[PDB]
Amino acid sequence: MQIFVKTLTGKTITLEVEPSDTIENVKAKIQDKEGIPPDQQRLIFAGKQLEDGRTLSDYNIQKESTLHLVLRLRG
Amino acid sequence: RFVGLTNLGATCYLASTIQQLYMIPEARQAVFTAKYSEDMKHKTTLLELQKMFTYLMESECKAYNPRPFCKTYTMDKQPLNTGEQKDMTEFFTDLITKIEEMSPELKNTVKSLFGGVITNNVVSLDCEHVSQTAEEFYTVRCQVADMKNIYESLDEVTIKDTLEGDNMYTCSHCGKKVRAEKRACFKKLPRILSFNTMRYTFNMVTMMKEKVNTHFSFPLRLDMTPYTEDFLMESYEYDLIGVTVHTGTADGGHYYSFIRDIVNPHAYKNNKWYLFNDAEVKPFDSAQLASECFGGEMTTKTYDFSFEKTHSAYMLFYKRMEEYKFDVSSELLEWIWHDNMQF
Ligand SMILES: [Zn+2]
Repeated sequence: MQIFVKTLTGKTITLEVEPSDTIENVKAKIQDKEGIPPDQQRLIFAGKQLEDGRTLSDYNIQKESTLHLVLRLRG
Repeated sequence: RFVGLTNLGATCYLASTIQQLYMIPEARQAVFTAKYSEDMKHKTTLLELQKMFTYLMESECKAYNPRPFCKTYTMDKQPLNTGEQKDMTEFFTDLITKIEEMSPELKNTVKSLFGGVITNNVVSLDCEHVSQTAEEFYTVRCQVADMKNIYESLDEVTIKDTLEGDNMYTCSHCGKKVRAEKRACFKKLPRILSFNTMRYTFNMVTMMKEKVNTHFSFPLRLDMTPYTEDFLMESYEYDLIGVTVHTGTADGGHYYSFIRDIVNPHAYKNNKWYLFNDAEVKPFDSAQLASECFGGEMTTKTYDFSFEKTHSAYMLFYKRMEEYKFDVSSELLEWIWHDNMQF
């Protein structure tokens, strides 16, 4: 299945993933396309920040679900 | 005349977040009247949140030391590190999520207060199809780099993008990737609408995050009409009640907030603002909102040399448009009353 990603500049991209992919896989696949290292990334789907170690299925996100890429203006 | 929040070491974000929640009266009263259960989640936090919210209101002292709150606060999996700098908007989602998860009474309050719905719609150019869906949100991120204001940002957030090439659609009713134009827009707007002006870019040559300091303005009263599903495809005018300023660079910084007093009707009717900086709250002249939050360049008279402003708004808080009586646990009031007597 393919999900949507609104990247750091607001660009919508597409990602071909399988729901049994883990979040670290998605951050790796995001690094592949938009070139951002996986550890600096936060991914926010439908309000719930996805955390490392759980499954893309554990958040119940499917085709045409949009992931939001942000960094940390960590003050 | 306001009560601040002691810095435990690196809880800049936490003070900014608690005080803004505290100043939204619906949420203050919501946290107050929340009914303790037994198997409710984050029981200790709602409990500690109540004592804090009561101390903030009725205490005669300068600041409440938020350590009892922080020692039981859990973030991701592990307990909260009071020495770890954190992203304010991150901590904001963390706490709003918890409060939502505490009781279904609160969830319905939080979603209605801070939650919204984006509807984004895909239409295919070489097909006969369409797949509009729904998205839930709490905070709306705004592009800041190469944007002059938040109206430009929203114009880009609700833009008509063209899915093409490396990012083709895959029509599910057609088993093939298709030319499609997708656009998002707002279906349900929240009562308290939060924006995240992301003031950073990731530099591709130097492999490093780079804080964005360009000028970026936002109105005191906002009209959200041109981004509602009714315009594309009650009231949409909002009033700025809060700005969360971040001072510093991409490696770390410091936080503080300019919050509007929307409680006392005389303070509210005369546009009285206040600077919440950790254990220190001071009155704030709204004439310097633009300077203190918009970014850009300053000049000084060093000895004349102009640098870039590294202090700018990271988060905006707007209340939708349309004398509060708070019901607080009397046992808690006598707590605060006993302590108040010495001062
Ligand atoms: Zn089709």
